[PDB]
Amino acid sequence: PEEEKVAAEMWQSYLILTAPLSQRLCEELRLILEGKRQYQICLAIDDSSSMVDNHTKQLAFESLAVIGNALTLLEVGQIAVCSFGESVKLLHPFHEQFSDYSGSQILRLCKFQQKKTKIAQFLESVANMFAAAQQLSTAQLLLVVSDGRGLFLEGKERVLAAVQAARNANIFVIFVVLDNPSSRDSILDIKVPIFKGPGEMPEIRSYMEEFPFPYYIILRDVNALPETLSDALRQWFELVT
Amino acid sequence: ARDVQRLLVQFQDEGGQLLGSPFDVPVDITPDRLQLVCNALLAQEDPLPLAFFVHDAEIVSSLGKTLESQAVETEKVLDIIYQPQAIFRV
Ligand SMILES: [Mg+2]
Repeated sequence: PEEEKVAAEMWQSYLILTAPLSQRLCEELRLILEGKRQYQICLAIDDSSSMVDNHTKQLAFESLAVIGNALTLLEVGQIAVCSFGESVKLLHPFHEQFSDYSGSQILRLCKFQQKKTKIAQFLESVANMFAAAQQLSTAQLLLVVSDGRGLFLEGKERVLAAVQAARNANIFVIFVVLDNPSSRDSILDIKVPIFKGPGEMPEIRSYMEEFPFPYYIILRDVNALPETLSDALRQWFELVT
Repeated sequence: ARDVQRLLVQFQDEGGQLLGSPFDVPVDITPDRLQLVCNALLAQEDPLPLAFFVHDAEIVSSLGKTLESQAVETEKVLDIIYQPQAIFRV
């Protein structure tokens, strides 16, 4: 319990690597943002065990350090952090300020040992959390940090409806697909068969052709996160105006 | 369109050689449809008849039916072993 020292030391080592990246992201976002309203941003971390199988654990923590601190440097607004997998956990509320101690707490509580990746359950729950905070005060943004694999165990129709429900609630969603280059297969190489007719050859399409999120970026290297994510946020800012 | 389970699947030899990249597949997929996907990956003039196994249990009617009798870790990519069907005597 007092071994929060281990988590704090680990977060500090992440800040050493990601400090220049977080400043480049802050600056690039500032340039885009000038081109009275308040912003509410939620960072969602995939806590499922496939993150260990796909070696996206480091990318997940590096991305949280880069993004969470850049938004704090930019003074955009309130940041919430959630974890999902077998259940939804609110690790950092909107009204509390996001600090280094907040990052250490998320590091200690995310062990990537959950046995499910219930993304539909997550999306359905965050709408209530966003809607309660819209009325407390605004532009709302959800960033999903996940390997983006094994997302259809709840059913494709349910997952697609959950993404559609977030949009209907005026929540802008960007999926940050973590794709480790060291891994045997890239998410771009996963395929999906389409059948039609008895005994006829199936059509082999790419798995990403049925990705349930229309707005996404692919992140192989955290060094590319400032340039890629700030470009992606152009669409959110333009829609808000 | 449906709310059936889908999951990632990887084909491989009895000897462990992987065939192609992982596949996203509905859990009610039949051995007949697994044969058609396998025919695509092997790209042979005449496809051999194949049998399919997950954790040493043969898929006879559907992938989901076979998994119902197993305690599988759903987060992992499911390995599907294929082997040619037997040829009988005389
Ligand atoms: Mg997962």
